[PDB]
Amino acid sequence: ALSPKAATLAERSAGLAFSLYQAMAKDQAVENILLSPVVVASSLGLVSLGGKATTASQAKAVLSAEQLRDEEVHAGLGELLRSLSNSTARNVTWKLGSRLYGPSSVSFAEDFVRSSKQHYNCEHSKINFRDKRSALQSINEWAAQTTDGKLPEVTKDVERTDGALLVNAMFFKPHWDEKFHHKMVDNRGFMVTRSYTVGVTMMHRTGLYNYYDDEKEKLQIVEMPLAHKLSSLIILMPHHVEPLERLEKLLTKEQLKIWMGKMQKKAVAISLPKGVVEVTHDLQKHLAGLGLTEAIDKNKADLSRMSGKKDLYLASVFHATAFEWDTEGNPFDQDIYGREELRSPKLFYADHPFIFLVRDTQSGSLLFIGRLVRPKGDKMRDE
Repeated sequence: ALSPKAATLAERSAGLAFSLYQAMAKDQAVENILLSPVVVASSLGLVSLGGKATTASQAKAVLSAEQLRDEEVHAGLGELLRSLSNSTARNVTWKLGSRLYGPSSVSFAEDFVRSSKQHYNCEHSKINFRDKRSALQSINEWAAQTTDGKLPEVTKDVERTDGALLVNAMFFKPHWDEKFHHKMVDNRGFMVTRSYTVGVTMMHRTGLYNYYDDEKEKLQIVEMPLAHKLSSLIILMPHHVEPLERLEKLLTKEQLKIWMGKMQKKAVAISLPKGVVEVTHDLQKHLAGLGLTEAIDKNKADLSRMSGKKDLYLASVFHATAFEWDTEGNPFDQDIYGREELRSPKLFYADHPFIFLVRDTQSGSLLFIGRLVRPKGDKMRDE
């Protein structure tokens, strides 16, 4: 179990992940979204640790932790990061690395290196943004080794080359509490829009799942428990093939609690696209929108506890994830559910954009929030 300081921080991390998700969903250029609330919260904790004056105090205000001591924030977020390598198969289904890249003309303070490694497992590296090809190669190779090739590239270009670059590289593969059969896969079309379909591999299974069909708001919700029921993946998909904007307006902490209170364990035939979804977000521009305004500006940032370099600021916060949808999970007794209990199931066919969350069962805290709009696959056109 988590301490009361970790529990209060976990609650704010979820509210923070909803705000970032909403801010990113408004951006027309954004297709898939993958955010890990606790990794986002740890990025703010690193700004608090390396900052001073309103630069550090704004980071604590975004985490609603102004009434907590600095040591309570760093130990509380550190506890939540280590509790993630416990609910999942640590270093098999969940890999995380955090690295701060400063220019070659910058030396990180020993005190900051010590404490950022202690609380956030943060790594530090000097980078030369002059040779742009070798700077991108260093970031990408570090992310590729962190995820063992699952995320081979974080970014193709670094826009702001005069500040600190925080990079978070992740690989997450939900391990189902009841596995899909490895041969229960086939080729299907996924409708990105009503006029654009891509070819995907879909995986299929029937089982007893918590489910709700909202006839008023026109969507289905299903809860898929992960290994040992320590967490679960919730999918919210509209009835029609449509942009997720309408359903994203309903996506609040209050409405999610109402929807989850209406879910009943029913027989459901679930079909999901199978594959790795690779998403990179530069969160720097959306962090200013939430209250972290000083850290992200060259002429306002005070990251002097991080380094004494003139005008050092947070240039980028890369949040890069390889999320793998696969059949693997725990085995189960087929004789227990058997016949009658599964003959006429509800059909949850994820062939069009949907929103998803990974929620800790014991604490109710969010591990992940995102949406699948464009799977990795072939655009269908007449030959």
